[PDB]
Amino acid sequence: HMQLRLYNLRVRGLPSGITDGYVKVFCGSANLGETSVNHNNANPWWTEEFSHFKAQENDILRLEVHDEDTFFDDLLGVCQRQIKVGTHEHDCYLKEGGTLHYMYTLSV
Repeated sequence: HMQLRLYNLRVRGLPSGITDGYVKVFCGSANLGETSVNHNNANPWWTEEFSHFKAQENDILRLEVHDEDTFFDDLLGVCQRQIKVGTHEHDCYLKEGGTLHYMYTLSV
């Protein structure tokens, strides 16, 4: 078992009333959680970090960026990546436009 730390989530260029963004985080089949909604912000960053203490190399880190609304949330983009030991900076392109940038560390 290893520790995954997902952190430094930020997006630039979210749809624009203006996007109410949040991020969903999965590690393999574990739903690690979601950020809070960063309201009325095309370029949010989140303070949230996510850790999973049962991670293993090659697990699939999946990030979804959503736009929150009253009845239905809108999926803005999905990224999938096999996690590798060490610290990594990555970009995730959102189909609907915009880029989610994030870092992760897989350790132990």
